[PDB]
Amino acid sequence: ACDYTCGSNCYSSSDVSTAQAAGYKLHEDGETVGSNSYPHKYNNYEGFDFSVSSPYYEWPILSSGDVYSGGSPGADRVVFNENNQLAGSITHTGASGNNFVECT
Ligand SMILES: Nc1nc2c(ncn2[C@@H]2O[C@H](CO)[C@@H](O)[C@H]2OP(=O)(O)O)c(=O)[nH]1
Ligand SMILES: [Ca+2]
Repeated sequence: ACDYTCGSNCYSSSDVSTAQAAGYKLHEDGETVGSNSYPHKYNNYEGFDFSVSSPYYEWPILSSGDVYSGGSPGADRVVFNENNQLAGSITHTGASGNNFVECT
């Protein structure tokens, strides 16, 4: 079973932690990869009720299992704060426009 179901995609905590660990390293180092400059600040326009505190940063989590290193970011993202705490997994899949919804 999936710990997080992003529409069609299936993720386990292991996928979540591994992807977060890559986004936080880049964040701490002040570097970014890809056209959308990842990772970047997640303003939370949606107004999700995260249990960890801001600021939040979003980073692509991939269905392939590979860690994001450029190219298409897909539709899924892991949101984590300054302390390297996971806020949750979200996705563009099932949401209008460029909005997000949390993963099942
Ligand atoms: N929907 C949404 N987009 C955000 C948020 N914070 C930053 N963004 C960025 O704002 C722009 C319009 O949604 C996009 O560039 C999006 O980045 P991503 O597309 O990389 O998620 C947020 O909280 N919600
Ligand atoms: Ca997996």
